[PDB]
Amino acid sequence: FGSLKDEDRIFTNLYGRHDWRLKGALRRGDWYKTKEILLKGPDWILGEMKTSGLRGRGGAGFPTGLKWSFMNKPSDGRPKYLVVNADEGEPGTCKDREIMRHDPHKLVEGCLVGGRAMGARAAYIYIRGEFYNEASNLQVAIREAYEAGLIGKNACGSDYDFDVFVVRGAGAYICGEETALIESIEGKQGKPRLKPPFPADVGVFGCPTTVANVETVAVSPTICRRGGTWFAGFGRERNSGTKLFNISGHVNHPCTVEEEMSVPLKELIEKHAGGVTGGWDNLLAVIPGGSSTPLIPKSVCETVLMDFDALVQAQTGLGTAAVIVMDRSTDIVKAIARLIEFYKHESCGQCTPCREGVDWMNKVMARFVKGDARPAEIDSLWEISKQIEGHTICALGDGAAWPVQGLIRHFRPELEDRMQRFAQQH
Amino acid sequence: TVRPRSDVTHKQLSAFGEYVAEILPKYVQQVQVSCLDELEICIHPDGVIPTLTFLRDHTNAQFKSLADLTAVDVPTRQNRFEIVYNLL
Amino acid sequence: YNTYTFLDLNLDLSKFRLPQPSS
Amino acid sequence: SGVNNTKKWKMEFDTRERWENPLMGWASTADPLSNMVLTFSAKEDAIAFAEKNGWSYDVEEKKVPKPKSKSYGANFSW
Amino acid sequence: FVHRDTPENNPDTPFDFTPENYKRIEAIVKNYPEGHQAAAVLPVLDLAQRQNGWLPISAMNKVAEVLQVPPMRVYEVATFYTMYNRKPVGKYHIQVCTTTPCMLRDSDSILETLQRKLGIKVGETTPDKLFTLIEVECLGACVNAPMVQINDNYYEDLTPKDIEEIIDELKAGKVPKPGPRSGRFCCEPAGGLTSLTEPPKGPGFGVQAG
Amino acid sequence: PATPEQYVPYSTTRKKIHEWVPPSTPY
Amino acid sequence: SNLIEVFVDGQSVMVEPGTTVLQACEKVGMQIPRFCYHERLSVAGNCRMCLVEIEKAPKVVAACAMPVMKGWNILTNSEKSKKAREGVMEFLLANHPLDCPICDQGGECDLQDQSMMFGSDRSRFLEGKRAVEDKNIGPLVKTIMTRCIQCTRCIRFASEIAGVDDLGTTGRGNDMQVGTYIEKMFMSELSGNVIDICPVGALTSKPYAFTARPWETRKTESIDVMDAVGSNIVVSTRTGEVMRILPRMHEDINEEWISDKTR
Amino acid sequence: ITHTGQVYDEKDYRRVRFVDRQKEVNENFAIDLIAQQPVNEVEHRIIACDGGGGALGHPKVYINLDKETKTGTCGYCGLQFKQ
Amino acid sequence: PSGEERCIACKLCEAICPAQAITIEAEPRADGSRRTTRYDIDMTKCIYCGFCQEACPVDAIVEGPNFEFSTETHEELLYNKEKLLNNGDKWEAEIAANIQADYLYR
Ligand SMILES: Cc1cc2nc3c(=O)[nH]c(=O)nc-3n(C[C@H](O)[C@H](O)[C@H](O)COP(=O)(O)O)c2cc1C
Ligand code: SF4
Ligand code: SF4
Ligand code: SF4
Ligand code: SF4
Ligand code: FES
Ligand code: FES
Ligand SMILES: [Zn+2]
Repeated sequence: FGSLKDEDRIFTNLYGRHDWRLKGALRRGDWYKTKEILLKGPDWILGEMKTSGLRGRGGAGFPTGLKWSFMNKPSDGRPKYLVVNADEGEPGTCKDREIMRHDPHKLVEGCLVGGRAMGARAAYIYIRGEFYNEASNLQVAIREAYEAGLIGKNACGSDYDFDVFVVRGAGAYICGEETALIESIEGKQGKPRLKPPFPADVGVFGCPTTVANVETVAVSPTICRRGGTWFAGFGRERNSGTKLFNISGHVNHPCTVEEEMSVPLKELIEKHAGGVTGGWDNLLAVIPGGSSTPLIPKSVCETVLMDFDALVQAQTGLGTAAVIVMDRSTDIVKAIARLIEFYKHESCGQCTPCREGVDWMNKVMARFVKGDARPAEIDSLWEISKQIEGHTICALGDGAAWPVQGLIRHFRPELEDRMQRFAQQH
Repeated sequence: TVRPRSDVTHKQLSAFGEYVAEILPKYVQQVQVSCLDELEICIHPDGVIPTLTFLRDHTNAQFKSLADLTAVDVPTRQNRFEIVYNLL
Repeated sequence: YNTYTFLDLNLDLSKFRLPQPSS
Repeated sequence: SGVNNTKKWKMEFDTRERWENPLMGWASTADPLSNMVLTFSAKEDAIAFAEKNGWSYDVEEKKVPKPKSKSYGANFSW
Repeated sequence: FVHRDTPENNPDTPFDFTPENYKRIEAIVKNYPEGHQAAAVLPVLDLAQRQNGWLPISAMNKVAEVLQVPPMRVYEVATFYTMYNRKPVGKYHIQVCTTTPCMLRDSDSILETLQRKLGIKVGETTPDKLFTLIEVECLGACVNAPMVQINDNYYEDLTPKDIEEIIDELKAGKVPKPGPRSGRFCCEPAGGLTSLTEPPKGPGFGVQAG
Repeated sequence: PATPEQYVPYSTTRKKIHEWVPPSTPY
Repeated sequence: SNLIEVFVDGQSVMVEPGTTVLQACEKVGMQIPRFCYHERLSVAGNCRMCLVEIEKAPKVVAACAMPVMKGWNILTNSEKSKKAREGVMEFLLANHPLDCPICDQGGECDLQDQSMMFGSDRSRFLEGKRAVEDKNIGPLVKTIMTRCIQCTRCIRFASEIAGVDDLGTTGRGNDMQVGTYIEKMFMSELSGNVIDICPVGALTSKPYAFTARPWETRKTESIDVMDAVGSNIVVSTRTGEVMRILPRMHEDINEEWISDKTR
Repeated sequence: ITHTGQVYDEKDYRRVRFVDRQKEVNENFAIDLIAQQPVNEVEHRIIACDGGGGALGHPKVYINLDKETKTGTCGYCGLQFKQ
Repeated sequence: PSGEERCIACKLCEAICPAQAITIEAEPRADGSRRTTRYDIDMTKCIYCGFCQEACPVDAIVEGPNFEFSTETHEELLYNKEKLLNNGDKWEAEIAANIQADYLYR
């Protein structure tokens, strides 16, 4: 439900206030049962996540255990690998920036705890190129850990071998995709591959590979070291566990709090963070999972709590759980319009739907903000939207269509008036 | 842009096609009502005078006028020419 | 921080890294 | 890349003189059977027609592409 | 996306990794599996950018040589990513985040202030070559929606006057306290932490026999 | 708001072929 | 017998494991409309003009890259797989420059046909088109690349048949331009094949620029005499002078390709 | 000689045609008339060229006057546009 | 108006001309542009059906309002590109009025 206890808050060093470095980490006791866990077995680790029923902490939601289970199949003579994507291009995902800037070890032991679960030879962490600062913090942390012998061959005084590496991103949101990151590592252009060859079977350097949101890798060790069931209790049904929530825009105290999942949307701005700037009635709309997920208008805001099942009932996605809030002084139409501008400046262009479709919606959306376009065009953008939604090679085209669909779904009268406003002044 | 059609005809004529096929089993090789709602009784060449006489002089099927007689030539078919008699 | 510090950390963690497989 | 024009057997005749009309520079010809491309549906039915009409034939066997195995992942190996 | 050879930006310019740089080069490679030096392109191309911001056609060709890859390969990587600059950026490249999260926090409000202070249009270098302003997209520090990235400095919660203090510090002197401004630090509920105030539970706590 | 100017056709085509011009001096 | 059984609108054909959904339709005889998929070129999935709907399945799959599985019935003429083509063709055409009476791949266009058979009667793009900058790739290939549908066939051929990796994609977004970043001519034998392999008329042949138009060309099948491989070729003659020689497929000798010399 | 050559060689017997007659030859060569036209300066990177008309001119194509190095020429009007 | 021939040698007007009357062999005109070197009607084969004026995407070939052009000989009816272009350099004051008069209905 809500009011996650500090005693249950995984990322204790959030907000810093501790030594993100190892000695702070030791007081955190992050490396407490690592040898034991690995000793227990890879099968024991996946039992822990299956019991946890953790969902993907990245924009896509899938059982974390089943995804890791897939490349637990016997090696075919190719080294298995771990890829941690610290890229978070999605607006409002400062969620991950926290775990690299702070509590970097949380992720380092997440990597080896996760590594033996998939039997990965090594893990590469792709941080956003922008986070040069963040990249500096982690390898200082990674360097500490090996010096200790926590990672490396015979890591944590155990038979198992692991090596952790950090890879420089280069300002691309699409590099965040499950497969495209792999291609970026491989050194080719960051263009996603098709799903038929699933990442596990075909991978980074053509070997089995797996990709996890940094939050997903980070919570593993604590979910196993601590009781996974313990975590499970926090979640709701399929939904489970605490996921960091970032609230940004039109709220009195924008902040990232790792409060519990399944939180009433009205409650998290009202109780933690900062109540919606201007009052809870000054809420034109809420973007729950970030730019990719459709915004939900106030009417439904207070009604649904934050969890992926509840949101999909609501037609929106928990995604990165980045809450972007809009007051009534905003231009709903120009707000979403810049997100389509966010996607035309960013989609790879590999696939026909997304390439021309996202540019086509950008042109129509800019006209919509001006009000130059006629009212009949508004549903035509509906139809352009679903052509892009099911036909794209990756999910970004999936993502571009949803905000457009949300604007037409709940704010169709406002766009018509902008249509009307321009027609009147001629 | 989809023809205004009557299904009554397809059925009525289909039924006549079975009638003609039953009345003349010896000469008719295939009867089919096309989707243009027209009927085509394909007869063995020997049935040319029998089949047309039955249609010209039968109370339940009087086909008094010969609209036209023409011969499509499909060179592939062994019997190239396909004489076609349209009756009203 | 400086432009070359991130890569110098990599320069440093080379030894830390054990050997890499070859295809 | 349309394969709908490579499915029916054609019987075309030899290419004789195509010359130039002195007055306007157009292409002129005296081969009455020049624009002739009969279309059959099988080798058997074309040889039959040519033999039927007394022409000489030069049958050329069909050349369907063989099956070439294609896989997306293959280009990701190393 | 076409490199029309120009005297300044052309193959003529000689590029070569400093003895120190070449060292760095190797470090990167080994990170990748053997015989996969190809992957080194992005990280290496980055060090060519570290060496020189311009990174001219000559520099890319050099990268291809070092990693043994086909030049076109490197050219494709450089063009795809915004991080690499194929033109001479200014000494201080100021990038203002203008995605919707920041906009709603008047990120644009920052823009107008910076254009006037730099006294220049958005997208080009100052005559002084001192600063270069560009309207970059989300930088991943949405919590502090007002935000500008100055050569990694990554400042935040910036207000016209805040940027004012910052731009003056860059123009005279250096290292202008890069980071948030209001003192909200990184993602602190401004009013109060509201959480994590309780002391760390300590190692072992909650193990619950896993 | 007999005549000499009679249209006469051409072959406006640029002659579409070129014959070898034999060598000018013998061998 | 590792044949696996899969249904093409019911014909229930049996195919080797690992055949693509597009390939399964071919043996029944159906043709998936396709761009960016060439039989002897790697599958890329760029166009996604081949989206089909396997049965009782949530979304449309790419017939060029999806390995057909056991007992999936492909529905190639469903109400969905036509909205998956009526809506893609909307996009390819949206940024396309209307100069079909300039594009000498007039009747030789795999993009007007598929528009003219599987695409849409009208246009809804009431906005502004894009334009790219014509560059010089050589004296044999005229790249009026504002025509390009970014299908990456050229990039692959240049890299998988001819080993000349000079061509490549540059830039992201709608701005992706498929060409040679620096202006270096595409000099190699096997060069002219790009013309034949680009279904769009973006880059076409410069000598045969505007001498003819394909419906007129009478096509006589003959043999290559310039080189001893004896590559099969089709000589396209109009009113009695040869206008172009393009390859005709011989599995064993020239499988759809001919030399720069003999063209 | 027509704008496209065609001039008969003195020996050509194909010259009798014009005896007691003459030769229909247009004096207004479009190679030059189009050169006697001002390069259309523009502000935008890309420009249209409906052929100076909507439905009375030529199909509408957008030309990329992006390089001053080259004045885009609509393939239909032969009009050069000066960025 | 500028003076540039409108015909860009599409061959969209002999592919429809049912009387098979038109031969428009073309080249690049040495400006880099695209124009005819050849154009033709045999006016003793044409049927005045106007399938060439409605197919032309540029309004180059039209079918003017002349009907007093009888000839004492057969050769004066095989029009060339220069008896059609100066012909069109004659009636353009009289054609365009009728095009502008009927363009909407077409
Ligand atoms: C355009 C695009 C951008 C993405 N960016 C990110 C990202 O920045 N971080 C991330 O964790 N996942 C991102 N994803 C989702 C990944 O494809 C993948 O599903 C996810 O990283 C898996 O993490 P999880 O399984 O631990 O949730 C992105 C997906 C798309 C289509
Ligand atoms: S390619 Fe040439 S022909 Fe095919 S559509 Fe585009 S323009 Fe018309
Ligand atoms: S050029 Fe022809 S082939 Fe190369 S991409 Fe553009 S269209 Fe596809
Ligand atoms: S006349 Fe009109 S149609 Fe005939 S070629 Fe010239 S332009 Fe194309
Ligand atoms: S009018 Fe004369 S020329 Fe124009 S199409 Fe009909 S017949 Fe051919
Ligand atoms: S939008 Fe500027 S911080 Fe993400
Ligand atoms: S043809 Fe299937 S992906 Fe383009
Ligand atoms: Zn024009």
